Amino acid sequence: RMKYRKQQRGRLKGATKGGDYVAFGDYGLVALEPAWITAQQIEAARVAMVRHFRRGGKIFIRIFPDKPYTKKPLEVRMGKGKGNVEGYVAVVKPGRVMFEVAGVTEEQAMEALRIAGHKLPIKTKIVRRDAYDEAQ
Amino acid sequence: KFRVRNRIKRTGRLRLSVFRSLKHIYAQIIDDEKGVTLVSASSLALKLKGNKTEVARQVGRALAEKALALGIKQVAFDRGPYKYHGRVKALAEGAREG
Amino acid sequence: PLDVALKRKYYEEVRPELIRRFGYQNVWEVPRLEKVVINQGLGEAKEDARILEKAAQELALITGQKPAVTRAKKSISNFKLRKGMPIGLRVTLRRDRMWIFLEKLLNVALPRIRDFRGLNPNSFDGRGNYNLGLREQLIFPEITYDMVDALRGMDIAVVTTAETDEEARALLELLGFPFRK
Amino acid sequence: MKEGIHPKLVPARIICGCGNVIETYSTKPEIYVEVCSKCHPFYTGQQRF
Amino acid sequence: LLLECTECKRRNYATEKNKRNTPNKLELRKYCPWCRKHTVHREV
RNA sequence: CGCGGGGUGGAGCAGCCUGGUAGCUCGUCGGGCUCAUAACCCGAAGGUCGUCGGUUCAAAUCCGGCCCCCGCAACCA
RNA sequence: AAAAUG
RNA sequence: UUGACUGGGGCGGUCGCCUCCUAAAAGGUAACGGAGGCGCCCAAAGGUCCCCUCAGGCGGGACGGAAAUCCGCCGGAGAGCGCAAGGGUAGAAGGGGGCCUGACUGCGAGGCCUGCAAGCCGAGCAGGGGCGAAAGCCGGGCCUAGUGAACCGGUGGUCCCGU
RNA sequence: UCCCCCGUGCCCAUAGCGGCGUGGAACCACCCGUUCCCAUUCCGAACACGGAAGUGAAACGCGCCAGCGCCGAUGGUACUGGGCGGGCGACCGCCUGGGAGAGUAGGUCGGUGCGGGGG
Repeated sequence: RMKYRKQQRGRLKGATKGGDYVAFGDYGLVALEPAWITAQQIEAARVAMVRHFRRGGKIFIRIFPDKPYTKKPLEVRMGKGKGNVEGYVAVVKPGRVMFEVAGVTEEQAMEALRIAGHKLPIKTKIVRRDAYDEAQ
Repeated sequence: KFRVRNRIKRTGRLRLSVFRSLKHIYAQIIDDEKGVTLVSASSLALKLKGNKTEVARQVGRALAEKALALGIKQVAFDRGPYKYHGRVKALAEGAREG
Repeated sequence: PLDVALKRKYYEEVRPELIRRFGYQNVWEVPRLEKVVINQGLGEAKEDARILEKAAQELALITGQKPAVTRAKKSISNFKLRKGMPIGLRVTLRRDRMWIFLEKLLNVALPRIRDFRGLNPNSFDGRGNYNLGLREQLIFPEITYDMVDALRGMDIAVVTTAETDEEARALLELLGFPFRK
Repeated sequence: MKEGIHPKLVPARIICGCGNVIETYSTKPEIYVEVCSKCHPFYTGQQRF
Repeated sequence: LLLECTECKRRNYATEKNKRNTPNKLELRKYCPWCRKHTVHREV
């Protein structure tokens, strides 16, 4: 909700930023293919997330739209598009961890995310943890 | 703080860096671009009287001869906090003018 | 008019009790005193031929120096006067001129201040040095009632070479600074 | 301390007892006690006994 | 305003530019003439 | 989709390109006249000026962002 | 030769 | 006679100049691609010499907002730099003061940029000046926009021509 | 030669901030005064002049400290001149040279010419 905007499409090269690590939560949802995820999609996932286990734990959505997706009105050529119209999106490079759950069973957690994946226009993978950290 | 550096505005080589203490005044001829000093004329770190101004002169005469001796003349004055006033080198010899 | 009790006393009376009370070593590590700044704010220089270089010197008498006409640093549409000029008189008494004024303050003015009970021991609050503001301008021996054409006090600051308000507070409690504990 | 700016000195200094009748020096209201004191409710019952 | 300065009692011009309403009128100032060296040069 | 006009006390109109002063009629309120109501008479009140901000010392007033309101065009195949 | 209703 | 561009033309918008981006780490670089300015202003907002250093934050202070003016620490730049943006900048280009008028005349090595013609920088010499004790600085303004070939005339001036 | 200190330049934060003790014989400063020079939109505060009684408390100088700041490898990757495969495509990968940025280990409360005064 700010700054001067209606920006350049730009492209998604290798996913040099497609691969973080569960930061909070317990289990997670990492992306396999690069893409633009419409807020419309995030919610549509998150919602079903919470909704899968009514009155459950916590949901963390690390990805976040901010890129304005413009579009023409159904005509020809003459200056950038009315822009936005539908809205904004976030850019996901294969490997980024989109959503992550916690405070619940793996049977409940794992199965929860699985659904989300159906909402997102990508191919996903689910992860656990115990991996990366900065301890000794 | 005083960022004076009234100097720094010295481009024509040869600097007559002065320095007034609270009893003794020191003057010094320096070559920049090649950091080194040549002529020197302190106040009491020399000897002479005990009167600032009075001294401030006989202390400059010092630089005169001393300098001229090794082929020095045209130069520019100096010292930043200086405040061109009491302390003085109003003396013959050096073509530093003033 | 060169040396005054307050000044005098400070030395042959305050120093000691202080050297002891607290406990120093070097007479310079001591609680010296060196600057008083009676400053006014007035209110304006607005319309109706507002010269107000009147209370200017009115102030001078109460002190000794001539104050410096202060000017605006910014501009505020909220309450008139903007950009430059305007007014905000100020003056700095150092050494002598200072001592005396205080001495005259601490023995005639404050007394007499409207009612008076003491001073605010919280005004230092800790940070070395003090502060305080007087409402009336005619609470001074030099000025008169048939003189002042309009009330308009101000505020005066004072500086201590000491830090801890503790010290600072003692130095003044000794110099005769009254205190509404 | 410069030109016709200043004003003077003379005795407008150590003139200690410069007529405290001016209003009051370290005379009254020494910051001690003055007229009567308190009114006191109940502690002051002169009705009867 | 497109101003120029007429050296009093001769010719020459400096071709200056004042600001009228903005405190002006009576412009004149030591400039160098071609007919020997300086004078003041007025307005006009 | 595009142009251009307009949102100001309760209603209907000014004031805005020429920035600091909100004006008019109607109605609301109080007091008179009258047996009483109208009418008539005297005297008052009442406006975040559509909104989210920008420039300025200062924005009804100037510059952009939408929200309803009104008009004009939207033609050749 | 004259300034509505109840 | 009733312009051109134009993802056909008309309608609409635009047409020169400045600043970011696009622009792919020298320059340069398109599109009816994204986003803002200019068609002026300073007689001090210009010279030079001499001084000063900001904005904020935290306390403390009569009237006093949440910054009126004071005092005290902390604060290297986030202020300032006439107006857009950018670069630059306090070891000043910023704030104040005293004298001034180089917002000169004659010129101009050597370059930048470049199809042309335009635009830009410029040391130095001469003359006669300003400020500074001096070294020195001074041919307008922290810098880039604030502008228009020729032709035709108008006002002056002058060594020239004048059937 | 090696110490101490006053001027100065250079490297341009590994020299910074903040702590902790020390130094006054010299130097330096603060101090002593405002008659003269010259001073502050008001203040000799700052500029300035004349003096040296007192001090090392301020400030500066010199040491020690890692808590903040600054520096900072090696490895390893990202990306990439050049060359080149797979797949329908979205994209994935190899060969040959270059090679960060972050982060780790760790480093640092300086270094260094010139001229002076003192043992």
